[PDB]
Amino acid sequence: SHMKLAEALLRALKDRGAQAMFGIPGDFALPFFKVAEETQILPLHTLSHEPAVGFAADAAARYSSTLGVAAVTYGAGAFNMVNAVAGAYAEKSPVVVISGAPGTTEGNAGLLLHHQGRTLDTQFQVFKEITVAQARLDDPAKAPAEIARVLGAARAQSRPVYLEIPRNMVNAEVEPVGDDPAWPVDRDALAACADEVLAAMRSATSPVLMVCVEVRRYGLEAKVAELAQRLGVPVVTTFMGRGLLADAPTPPLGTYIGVAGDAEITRLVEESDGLFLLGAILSDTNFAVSQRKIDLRKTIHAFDRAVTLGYHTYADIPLAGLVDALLERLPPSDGKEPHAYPTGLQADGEPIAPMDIARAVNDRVRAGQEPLLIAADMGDCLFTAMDMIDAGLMAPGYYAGMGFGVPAGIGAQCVSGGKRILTVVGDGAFQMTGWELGNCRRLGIDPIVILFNNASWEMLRTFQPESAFNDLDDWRFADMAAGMGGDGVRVRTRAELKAALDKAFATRGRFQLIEAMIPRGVLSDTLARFVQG
Amino acid sequence: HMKLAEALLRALKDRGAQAMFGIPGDFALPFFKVAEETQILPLHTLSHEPAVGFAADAAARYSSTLGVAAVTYGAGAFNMVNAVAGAYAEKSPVVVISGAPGTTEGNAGLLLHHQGRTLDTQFQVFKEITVAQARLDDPAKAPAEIARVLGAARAQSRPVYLEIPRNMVNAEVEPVGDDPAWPVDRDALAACADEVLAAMRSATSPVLMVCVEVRRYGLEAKVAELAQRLGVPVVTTFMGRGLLADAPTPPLGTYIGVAGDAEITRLVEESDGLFLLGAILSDTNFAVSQRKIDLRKTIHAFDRAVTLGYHTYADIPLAGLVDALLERLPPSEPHAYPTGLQADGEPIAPMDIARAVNDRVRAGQEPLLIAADMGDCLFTAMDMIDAGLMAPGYYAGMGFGVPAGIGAQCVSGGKRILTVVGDGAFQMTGWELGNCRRLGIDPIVILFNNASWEMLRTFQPESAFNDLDDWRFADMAAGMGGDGVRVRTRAELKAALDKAFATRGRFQLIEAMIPRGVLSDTLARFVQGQKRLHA
Amino acid sequence: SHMKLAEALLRALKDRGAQAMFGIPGDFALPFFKVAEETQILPLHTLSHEPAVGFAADAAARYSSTLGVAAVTYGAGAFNMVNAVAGAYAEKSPVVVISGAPGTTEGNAGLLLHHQGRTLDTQFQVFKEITVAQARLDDPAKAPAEIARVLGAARAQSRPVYLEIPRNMVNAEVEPVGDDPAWPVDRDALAACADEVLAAMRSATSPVLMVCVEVRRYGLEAKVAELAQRLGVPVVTTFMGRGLLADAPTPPLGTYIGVAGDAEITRLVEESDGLFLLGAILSDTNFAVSQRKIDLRKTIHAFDRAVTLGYHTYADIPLAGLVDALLERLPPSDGKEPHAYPTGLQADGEPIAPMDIARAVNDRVRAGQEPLLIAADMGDCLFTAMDMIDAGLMAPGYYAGMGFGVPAGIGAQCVSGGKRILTVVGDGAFQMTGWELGNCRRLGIDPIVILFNNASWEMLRTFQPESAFNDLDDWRFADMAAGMGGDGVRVRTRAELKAALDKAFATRGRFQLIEAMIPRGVLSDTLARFVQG
Ligand SMILES: Cc1ncc(Cc2csc(CCOP(=O)(O)OP(=O)(O)O)c2C)c(N)n1
Ligand SMILES: Cc1ncc(Cc2csc(CCOP(=O)(O)OP(=O)(O)O)c2C)c(N)n1
Ligand SMILES: Cc1ncc(Cc2csc(CCOP(=O)(O)OP(=O)(O)O)c2C)c(N)n1
Ligand SMILES: O=C(O)C(=O)CCCc1ccccc1
Ligand SMILES: O=C(O)C(=O)CCCc1ccccc1
Ligand SMILES: O=C(O)C(=O)CCCc1ccccc1
Ligand SMILES: O=C(O)C(=O)CCCc1ccccc1
Ligand SMILES: O=C(O)C(=O)CCCc1ccccc1
Ligand SMILES: O=C(O)C(=O)CCCc1ccccc1
Ligand SMILES: [Mg+2]
Ligand SMILES: [Mg+2]
Ligand SMILES: [Mg+2]
Repeated sequence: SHMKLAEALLRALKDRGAQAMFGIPGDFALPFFKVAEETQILPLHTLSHEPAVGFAADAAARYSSTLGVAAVTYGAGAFNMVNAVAGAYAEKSPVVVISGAPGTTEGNAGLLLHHQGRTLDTQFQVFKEITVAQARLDDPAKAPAEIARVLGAARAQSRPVYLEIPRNMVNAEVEPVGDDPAWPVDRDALAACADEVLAAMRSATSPVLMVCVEVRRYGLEAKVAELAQRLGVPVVTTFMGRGLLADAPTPPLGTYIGVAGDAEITRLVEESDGLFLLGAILSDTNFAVSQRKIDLRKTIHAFDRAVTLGYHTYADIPLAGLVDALLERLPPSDGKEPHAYPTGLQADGEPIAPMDIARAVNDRVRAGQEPLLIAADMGDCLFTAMDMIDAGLMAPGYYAGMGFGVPAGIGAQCVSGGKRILTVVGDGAFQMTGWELGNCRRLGIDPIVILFNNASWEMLRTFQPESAFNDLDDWRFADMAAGMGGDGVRVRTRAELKAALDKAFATRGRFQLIEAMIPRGVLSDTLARFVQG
Repeated sequence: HMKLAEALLRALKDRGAQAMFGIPGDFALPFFKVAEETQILPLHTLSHEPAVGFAADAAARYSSTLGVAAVTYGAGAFNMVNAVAGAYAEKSPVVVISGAPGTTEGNAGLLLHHQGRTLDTQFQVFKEITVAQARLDDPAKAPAEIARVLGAARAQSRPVYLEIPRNMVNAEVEPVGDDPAWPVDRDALAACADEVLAAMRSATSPVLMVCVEVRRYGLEAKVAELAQRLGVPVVTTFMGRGLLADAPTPPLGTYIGVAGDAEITRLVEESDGLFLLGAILSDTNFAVSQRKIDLRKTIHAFDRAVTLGYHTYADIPLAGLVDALLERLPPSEPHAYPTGLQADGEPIAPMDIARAVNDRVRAGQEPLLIAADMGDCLFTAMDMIDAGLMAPGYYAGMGFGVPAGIGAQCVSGGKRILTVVGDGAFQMTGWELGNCRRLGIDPIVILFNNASWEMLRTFQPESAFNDLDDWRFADMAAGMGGDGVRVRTRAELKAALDKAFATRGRFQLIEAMIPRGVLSDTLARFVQGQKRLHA
Repeated sequence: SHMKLAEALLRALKDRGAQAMFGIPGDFALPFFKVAEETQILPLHTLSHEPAVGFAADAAARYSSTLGVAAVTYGAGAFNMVNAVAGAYAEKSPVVVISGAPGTTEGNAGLLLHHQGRTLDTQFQVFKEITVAQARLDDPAKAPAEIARVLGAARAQSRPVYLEIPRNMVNAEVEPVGDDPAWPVDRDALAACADEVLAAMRSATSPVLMVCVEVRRYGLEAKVAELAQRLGVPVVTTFMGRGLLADAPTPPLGTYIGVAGDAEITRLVEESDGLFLLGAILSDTNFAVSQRKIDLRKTIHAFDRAVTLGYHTYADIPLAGLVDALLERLPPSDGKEPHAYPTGLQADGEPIAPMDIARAVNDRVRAGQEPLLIAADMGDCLFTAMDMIDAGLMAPGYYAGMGFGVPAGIGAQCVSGGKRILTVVGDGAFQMTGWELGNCRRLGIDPIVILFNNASWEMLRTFQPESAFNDLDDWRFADMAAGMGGDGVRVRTRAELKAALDKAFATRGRFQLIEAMIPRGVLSDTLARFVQG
């Protein structure tokens, strides 16, 4: 039994948990989008600009701890997604990039083809720098094995992969795609590693379990919550890891942000003699903000299929394998006070400050509203989100690339089964990708978006306030919402903010944009310290 | 300031280099002129480039320092790729210095003799067989580049490549300073040593297995001391034959699995504390099976790393680990050598040669360092008493033997070298002996002549191509300035060896006629083991 | 119908004209040598050291204008042939390098394998720098096509190629090797090129046809002799091209060597307004010796499948295609005096000088002896050979790598069908590879070798006479000849030289080594000028 290549790929993706395919077509990709649309194997969602295709697919992958799918056309499409994919690579999100391409017999007539780079292979070379595996599906006989190998790499390494499909191969007959190639694990090495880790955590006086991205990438949040419970150790997330263990009976104590975070959490972390960095990205965003210099060599670090502690490394140790191995050595368990969330918004005629937004959101939850998953862009919106009650959070906490927010909220809500997403984004970032909200009506989603409008690239002003180029105009985003099919309202007072948030939650059917005017110079408590240090 | 070429020679001497082996060519004449005129390093010329590399390799192994091989562009350098690949494989810091076109040559629309596809082709090839490279085409950066490159050769103990454009030889530069420092984390080192020491003390039958890095980094005395303080026996790998030759308590023997002494093999393979010190994990050192060694259960220190208990400590120099272990330790039945050569009218077998050599040592002769080529000559040397031994026990490239013996004796301050080599290998590089007179050396060379590539016959006896002609090597010795004698009986063998040892001034070639089909038991069992492995 | 891979390769080589296979085995190459020996598809000739395997195969390829074959083992064998292959690449000789290698399943047991470089692929990477095409025959299904592609490249480009054969693939079943892939030629471009070339040669007042290596590499000597005849133009060879058109009714006028060659030939060449460089290597050895600077841009240059003239280039123009195209535009023809050969040896008690050797050889030919093909090493032996009457000549006239001589003479005589080869070589070069003569008895050849013994690397002394490292000992090569199965005689007087040469020609059955003692400082007329300028 054979099937068409494109159909075999779509089915292989669905078999691996992909829930949708985001994309923007082009002539080279038309045959492929046709198969996607007509077969309906994966729900096809189009967007306006490719960066959003990349971010939405990344968000979908983060939301479901599975493969995200982003389909584009040759050159103009793919090169326009390099930044979003570089970001997914950095934050370990398995985005499957599928690009259309000239057919295997094209480009031999002495003519250059629209969308090609210096050579026809230039695009492939560029994507090799931002993906962990690649394949040009130009040989039907090899396609099934290549798809399995590439998709297998994305799942094992939890990073983007690249598939280039010559258009004349879309309907080529192939055999069904088999299973991912297996990645061997030495059981004796895993046993030794787990034994050493457990002994180190057990000998520490003040052990701390610090969770980061891989914990959700490999679907280990529940097991890790159980591990901490069994070890009797507190859990704190890294900055990038904000949003992890949101459903654990015992939530993490808080998020470590060094001099910019809660003093007690910072103290617990930096003075720990048993700091277990579980699935952590060793980024400046997660650790350069330390008050006391943190000797990374004295921590236990599990990441990228390896575990390092005691100045040595155990290679080929999958995080899931380690977590299971530790749980197997721990009997079931037969507590520090968590960092308090800002609450008590004063809904009066006073101006809006970032913390007021955090209080407004937290107050509704405390009043009975089930928290919403939060999608944050990079800016003070993210540093503010750090003080918000969430049902998970996705943000570019390491790559720090702006534009992520609105498209991520869109991608997440496309696969959320009816659950609304709360998006926080600044005016700078909204000018980049907030416009994608114009697609909500067709996609059938109604995210609530809180836009922090300080008519400025404020994070940059804070870094270098003397400069004038960080000044932005006052765009009337709420006024422009209607043009995009959503409900927009500009709020200037804390009372208007509270009222706005209430109506947005009471109004489904279309995206709700709450444009919160914030004076320049007014920051979140977290961001101030992050720079004031 | 000083001339770039002189600055490099002084930098080499500063690091212990003792000589410069080489063959000139037009692109290298200016460099060879500086070397000859400054006399910073004695300049020894040979006949063919493979020998230049082998000799430089041997000198480096002999003094645990840098070896120096100078050649000309293309025809010189490419002809040394094999010797350098072998030095890389066997961790010998050979500094390859090649002449090259001047920085302003090759721009008149003409291809230059000796160039590869492009002028940079040679450089690209050498990147594959060296750990560091530099084209000294900028006087201002030359001192620092020389320091970086020579520093890498010392730290990694592997060959490096220096390409010197002709017009830069006499360019003015500042003196060369010290090697860049390779930082070592003291906390990591302490933890590494603590784990290793604990593992060795926990074992009921610990074994110290020494290999090349032990000599490369000048650690033989310290390792011998280490074995004594730990109270553990020392055995060498096949490649490591010759190590700890003058230790108060020499190694018990050399591990060769099914091909070596059964007691040594049992000790190694049954050990629950096998410490592979500076060991190359090659098929030659370990595939000689018997009982599969789980390498993951050993302690392996090699290439500036230490692996045990399924994990690795990076950036841990072997020397640092040995010193760290000694700092944690308070001060605190050898395999017999075959003897009794029967000086009679029977034919000569490989073992008879080992008995002849060993009998002399037991009679009072201080052992000589042995230089061996690849062939049954090496497997036979495993049973000889030596004052050290150098052989291509891993790379296994033929031609190493004679040139290595020559290179070693050039830097041995008077000590004579014994070389063992087969007829096949001698046909490749034995001719370099014609350089002995000019070099002022007189090595003793025992040529195993069976008119055959016998090791290959053993692997595939049905083939006719392993049958070689009978070359009269002893008869050709005079033409090269040496004394040769062909021997066929054990009695002639004994007489020739005594005569050779009692005759200085000219190399002594003893051509021992060994019958085809006659091979050392070690080689026979080695090959039989290999055949079953790949069955 | 299928056959074993090794057998298919050997047959593919024979189908392309290969006449023998030179090699030295090793364990990784044993299975392959077994097939070669037992099938006898290609006569198998072994040598002592790999450099000779490379040189002999190169010489065989030059001798028959076909593929040469050199078989070695992994690492120790192959890396030992890099220099000879670099030389074949430089002088455009299609040497097929076949190396044994570990089987496809070896090297996965945690152990390094004897003969490997840094990695198992290190050797392959190195050979890519000195060959025009490569293939590891590790896939039976692809092997036939890969062999055809690689062998096809060697023949089209006339340069070495590399084939790596994992030992477990030697007897793998494969389909027979098909034809070489075709290399397209634009007929309109060839027509335009030929028309322009013909017009330029026709408009020149003093046109000259200068032949070089490609003329024999592509078997065009006879057609090129006819072309010169039809154009009515004199032919001169480049230095590298010495030996070309040896059988043409009208031999070339001589060999161009600038200030070091004949003044009249140098004048004709450098003052030519129609200099056609046919198949020429633009090397310093061929043109840096010019008295008057030669503006290469004003010549017509056909080489590497292209033709350049009038400041422009015609790509993809095969030399054979151009020669045929020119002949097609020239009607059959319905003469300058050649450079005279040195003759009249005075066979007395005087000492030997290089020119005396040239006179001795030339005198026997003039007296009735059919000239012999000459194999020359690099040294004054080559500069002397420039004045010898030959039936072709092979020498490293561009790469200039020593060691070429004896092995080249050996390789050539192995495929010469009984014709003896005359080899000229210096003491320096003989110390490197002259020992290969010990194989003559088993190979069944009896070359005549004239060894120029000046106990010195004289060419280098001439370049820098103040140095002492160019001094060599006096090796008794004639005395060592017997040990190698040949007849050696040392000659010191011109009378002994003449006598020696006569006996050597009268003695077949074993190689004849005539060791001619030459005082240091005594050079060929050609070499002196080559430096004295
Ligand atoms: C794609 C990209 N281009 C530029 C930048 C550099 C940047 C980091 S933060 C910032 C200003 C963001 O202004 P915004 O109004 O969105 O939020 P806020 O600072 O709180 O006022 C910029 C331009 C990044 N990170 N990504
Ligand atoms: C440069 C190179 N080319 C080929 C080979 C392959 C080989 C390994 S063993 C052997 C035969 C050696 O014959 P020899 O007479 O020297 O000693 P013996 O076997 O005891 O009779 C060959 C050709 C190697 N290792 N290196
Ligand atoms: C493989 C290689 N290594 C070094 C060199 C450099 C060289 C070019 S010419 C020469 C001296 C040759 O002495 P020979 O006795 O053979 O003939 P003659 O000069 O007339 O006395 C050398 C060393 C080359 N070209 N190739
Ligand atoms: O579809 C796309 O991606 C395009 O940009 C269309 C560009 C127009 C176009 C140019 C050349 C051939 C076919 C179409
Ligand atoms: O990957 C990120 O963006 C993070 O902040 C880690 C938490 C991700 C996340 C948690 C819960 C639901 C969806 C996503
Ligand atoms: O010295 C060497 O290495 C040689 O090969 C000499 C080749 C002769 C030579 C050719 C072109 C320029 C200069 C010299
Ligand atoms: O490197 C080799 O070839 C070995 O066999 C290891 C021992 C080397 C060696 C020991 C003693 C003196 C000189 C050299
Ligand atoms: O045959 C060759 O090329 C050799 O060098 C033989 C080296 C000895 C050898 C080592 C490891 C496995 C099998 C044999
Ligand atoms: O390729 C070379 O070495 C040359 O000198 C060109 C002539 C080659 C050559 C001519 C005649 C018979 C055999 C070979
Ligand atoms: Mg802003
Ligand atoms: Mg032999
Ligand atoms: Mg000479």
